[PDB]
Amino acid sequence: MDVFMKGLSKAKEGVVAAAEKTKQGVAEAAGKTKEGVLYVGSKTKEGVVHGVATVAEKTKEQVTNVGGAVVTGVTAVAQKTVEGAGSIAAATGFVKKDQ
Amino acid sequence: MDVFMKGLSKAKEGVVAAAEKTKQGVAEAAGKTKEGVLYVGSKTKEGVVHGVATVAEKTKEQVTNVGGAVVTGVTAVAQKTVEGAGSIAAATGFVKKDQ
Amino acid sequence: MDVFMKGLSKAKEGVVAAAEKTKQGVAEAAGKTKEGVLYVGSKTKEGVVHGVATVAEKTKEQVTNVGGAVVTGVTAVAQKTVEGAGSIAAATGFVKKDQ
Amino acid sequence: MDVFMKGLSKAKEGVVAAAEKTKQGVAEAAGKTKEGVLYVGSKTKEGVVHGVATVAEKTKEQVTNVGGAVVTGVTAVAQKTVEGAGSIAAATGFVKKDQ
Amino acid sequence: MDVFMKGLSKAKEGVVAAAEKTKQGVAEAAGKTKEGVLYVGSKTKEGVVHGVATVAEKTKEQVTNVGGAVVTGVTAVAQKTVEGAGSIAAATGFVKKDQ
Amino acid sequence: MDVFMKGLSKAKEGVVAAAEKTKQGVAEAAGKTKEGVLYVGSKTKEGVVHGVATVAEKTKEQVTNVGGAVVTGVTAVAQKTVEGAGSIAAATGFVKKDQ
Amino acid sequence: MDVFMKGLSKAKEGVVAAAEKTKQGVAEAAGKTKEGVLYVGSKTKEGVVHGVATVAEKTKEQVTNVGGAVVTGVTAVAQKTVEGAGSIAAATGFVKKDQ
Amino acid sequence: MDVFMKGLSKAKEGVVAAAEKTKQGVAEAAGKTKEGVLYVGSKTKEGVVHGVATVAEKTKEQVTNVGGAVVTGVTAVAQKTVEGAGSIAAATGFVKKDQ
Amino acid sequence: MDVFMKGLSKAKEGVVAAAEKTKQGVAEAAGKTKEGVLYVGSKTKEGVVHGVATVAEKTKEQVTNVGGAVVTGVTAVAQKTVEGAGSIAAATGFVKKDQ
Amino acid sequence: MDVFMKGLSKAKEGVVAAAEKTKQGVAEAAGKTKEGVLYVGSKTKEGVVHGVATVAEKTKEQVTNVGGAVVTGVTAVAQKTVEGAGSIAAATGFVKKDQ
Repeated sequence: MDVFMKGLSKAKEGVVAAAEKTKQGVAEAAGKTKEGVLYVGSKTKEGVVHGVATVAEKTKEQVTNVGGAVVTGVTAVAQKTVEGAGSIAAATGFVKKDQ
Repeated sequence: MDVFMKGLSKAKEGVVAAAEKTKQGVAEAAGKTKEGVLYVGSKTKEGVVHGVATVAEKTKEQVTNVGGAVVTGVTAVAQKTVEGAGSIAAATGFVKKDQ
Repeated sequence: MDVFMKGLSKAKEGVVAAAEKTKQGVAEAAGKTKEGVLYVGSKTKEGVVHGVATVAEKTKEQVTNVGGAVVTGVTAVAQKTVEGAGSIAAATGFVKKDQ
Repeated sequence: MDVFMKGLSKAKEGVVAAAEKTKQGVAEAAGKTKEGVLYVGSKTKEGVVHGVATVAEKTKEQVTNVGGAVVTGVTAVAQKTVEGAGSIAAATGFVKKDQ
Repeated sequence: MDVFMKGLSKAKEGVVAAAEKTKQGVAEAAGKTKEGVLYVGSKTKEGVVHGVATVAEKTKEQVTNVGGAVVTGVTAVAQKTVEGAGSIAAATGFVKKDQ
Repeated sequence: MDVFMKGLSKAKEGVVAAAEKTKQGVAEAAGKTKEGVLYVGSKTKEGVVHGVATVAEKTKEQVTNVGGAVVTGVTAVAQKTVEGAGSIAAATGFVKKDQ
Repeated sequence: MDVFMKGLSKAKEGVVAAAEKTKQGVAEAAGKTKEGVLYVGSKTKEGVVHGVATVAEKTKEQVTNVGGAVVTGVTAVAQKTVEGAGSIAAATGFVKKDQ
Repeated sequence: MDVFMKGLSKAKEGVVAAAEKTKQGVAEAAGKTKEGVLYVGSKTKEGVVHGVATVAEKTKEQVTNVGGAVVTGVTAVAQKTVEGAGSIAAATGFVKKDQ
Repeated sequence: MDVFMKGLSKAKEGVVAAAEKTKQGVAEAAGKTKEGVLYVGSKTKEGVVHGVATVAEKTKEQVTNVGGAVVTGVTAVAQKTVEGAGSIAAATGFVKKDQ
Repeated sequence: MDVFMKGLSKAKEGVVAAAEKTKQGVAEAAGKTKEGVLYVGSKTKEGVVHGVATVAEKTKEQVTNVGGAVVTGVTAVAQKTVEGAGSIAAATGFVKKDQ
C-alpha cells in the first residue's frame, strides 16, 4: 500500500522530475510596508514616506512645492527572456528506448 | 507500505530530479519596512522616509521645494535572460537505453 | 515500510538530484527597515531616512530645497544571464545504458 | 523500515546529488536597519540616516539644500553570468553504463 | 531500520554529493545597522549616519548644503561569472561503468 | 473586548469557583497492558499473564490443573461515600449580602 | 482587552477559587505493563507474569497445579469517605457583605 | 490589555485560591513494568515475575505446585477519610466585609 | 499590559494562595520495574522477580512447590485521614474587613 | 508591563502564599528497579530478585519449596493523619483589616 505524492511507484524505468516554486528569467519586485507583523497590546504611531512629505504635528504654515518630478513605486520588467535559439525548462523528464 | 513524497519506489532504473524554490536568471528586489516583527505591550513612534521629508513636531513654517527629481522605489529588471543558443534547466531527469 | 521524501527506494540504478533554495545568475537586493524583531514592553522613538530629511522636534522654520536629484530605492538587475552557447542547470539526473 | 529524506535506499548503483541553499553567479545586496533584534523593557531613541539629514531637537532655523545628487539604496547586478560555452550546474547526478 | 538524510543506504556503488550553503562566483554585500542584538531593561540614544548629517540637540541655525554628490548604499555586482569554456559545479556525482 | 473562559468580567462582587478534573471519594482502578506506546520499525514478542499460565515454545505435554480459585481483574469499590450529616462539594460559590 | 481563563477581570470584590486535577479521599490503583514507551528499530522478547507461570522455550513436560488460590489484579477501595458531620470541599469561594 | 490564567485583574479586594494537582487523604498505588522508556536500535530479552514462576530455556520437566495462596497486585484503600467533625478543603477563598 | 498566571494584578488588598502538586495525608506506593530509561543500540537480558522463581537456562527438572503463601504487590492505605475536629487545607485565602 | 506567575502586581496589601510539591503527613514508598538509566551500545545480563529465587545457568535439578510465607512489595500507610483538633495547611494567606 503506497501513499505518495509527486512521484511514482512500481514503474520500472521511472523518471520523476518535480519543480516546485521555481523561477527562471523572473523579475520580482516587492514593496511592502508591513509583512507578517504581530501587535499584542501595543500602541504605535508609525509613519512611512515614499516620495516627498512635509510632516508636522503643530505648525502654522506648510508649503510643498513640486516643480520637478516625484517618481516612486514598485517596478518589475522581464524583457527578452529567451532571445535566439534559447531554452528554459522546468520539470522535464523522459525515457528514451530507441532501437 | 511506502509513504513518500517527491520521489519514487520500486522502479528499477529510476531517476528523481527535484528542484524546490530554485532561482535562475532572477532579479528580485524587496523593499519592506517591517517583515516579521512582534510587538508585545510596546509603545513606539517609528518613522521611515524614502525620498525627501521635512519633519517637525512643533514648528511655525515648513517649506519643501522639489525643483529636481525625487526617484525612489523597488525595481527589478530581468533582461536577455537567455541570449543565443543558451540553456536554463531545473529538475531535468531522463533514462536513455538506446540500442 | 519506507517513509521518505525527495528520494527513492528500491530502484536499482537510481539517481536522486535535489536542488533546494538554489540561486544561479540571481540578483537579489533587499532593503528592509526591520526584519524579525521583537518588542516586549519597550518604548522606542525610531526613525530611518533614505534620501534627504530635515528633522526637528521644536523649531521655527524648516526649508528643504531639492534642486538636484534624490535617487534611492532597492534595485536588482539580472541581465544577459546566459549569453552564448551557455548552460545553467539545477537538479539534473539521468541514467544512460546505451548498447 | 527506512525513514529518510533527500536520498535513496536499496538501489544498487545509486547517486544522490543534493544542493541546498547554493549560490552561483549571484549578486545579493542587503541593506537592513534591524534584523533579528529583541527589546525587553527597553527605551530607545534610535535614528539612522542614509543620505543627507539635518537633525535637531530644539532649533530655530533649518535649511537643507540639495543642488547636487543624493544617490542611495540597495543595488544588486548579475550581468553576463554565463558568457560563452559556459556551464553552471547544481545537484547533477547520473549513472552511465554504456556497452 | 535506517533513519537518514542527504544520503543513501544499501546501494552498492553509491555516491553522495552534498552541497549546502555553498557560494561560487557570488558577490554578497550586507549593510546592517543592528543584526541579532538584545536589549533587556536598557535605555539608549543610538544614531547612525551614512552620508552627510548635521546633528544638534540645541541650536539656532542649521544649514546643510550638498552641491556635490552624496553616494551611499549597499552594492553587489556579479559580472561575467563564467566567461569562456568555463565550469562551475556543486554537488556533482556519478557512477560510470562503461564496457 | 474581553475574551475569556470559565470566569467573569465586569460584575462587581463576582465569584468564580472552578473545579476541573476533581475527584472526591473516588475509587479508580486501572489495569492496562499498554497505554501510550509507540513502535517504529520494531519487532517484539511480548506476553503478559494475569493468573495462571503454562507457556512453552516447543514441548510434548502440557497439563494445567486448576482445582482451586484463580481470581483476577480490575476492581473498584466506592462504598458509603457520605455517611452521616456529611458534605462533599466542588466548585461552590456564592455572594451573601443580607441586611 | 482582557484575554483570560479560569478567572475574572474588573469585578471589585472578586474571588477566584480554582481546583484542577485535585483528589480528596481518593483510592487510585494503577497496574500497567507499559505506559509511555517508545520502540525505534528495536527487537524485544518481553514477558510479564502476575500470578503463577510455568515458562519454557524447549521442554518435554509441563504441569501447573493450582490447588490453592491465585488472587491478583488491580484493586481500589474508597470506603466511608465522609463519616460523621464531615466536610470535603474543592474550589469554594464566596463574598459575604452582611449588614 | 491583561492576558492571564487562573487569576484576576482589577478587582479591588480580590482573592485567588488555586489548587492544582493536589491530593488530600489519597491512597495511590502504582505497579508499572515500564513507564517512559525509549528503545532505539536495541535488542532485549526482558522478563518480570510477580508471584511464582518456573522459567527455563531448555528443560525436560517443569512442575509448579501451588497448594497455598499466591496473592499479588496493586491495591489502594482510602477508608474513613473524614471521620468526625472534620474538614478537608482545597482552593478556598472568600471576602468577608460584614458590618 | 499584564501577562500572568495563577495570580492577580491591580486589586488592592489581593491574596494569592496557590498549591501545586501538594500532598496531605497521602499514601503513595510505586512499584516500577523501569521508569525513564533509554536504550540506544544496547543488548540486554534483564530479569526481575517479585516473589518466588525457579530460573534456569539449561536444566532437566524444575519443581516449584508453594505450600505456603506468596504475598506481593504494591499497596497504599490512607485510613482515618482526618479523625476528630480536624482540618486539612490547601490554597486557602481570604480578605476580612469586618466593621 | 508585568509578566509573572504565581504572584501578584500592584495590589497594595498583597499576600502571596505558594506551596509547590509540598508533602504533609505523607507516606511515600517507591520500589523501582531502574529509574532514569541510559544504555548506549552496552550489553548487560542484569537480574534482580525480591523474595526467593533458585537461579542457575546450567543445572540438572531445581527444587524450590516455600512452606512458609514470602511477603514482599511496596507498601505505604498514612493513618490518623490529623487526630484531634489538629491542623494541616499549605499555601494559606489572608488580609485582616477589622475595625
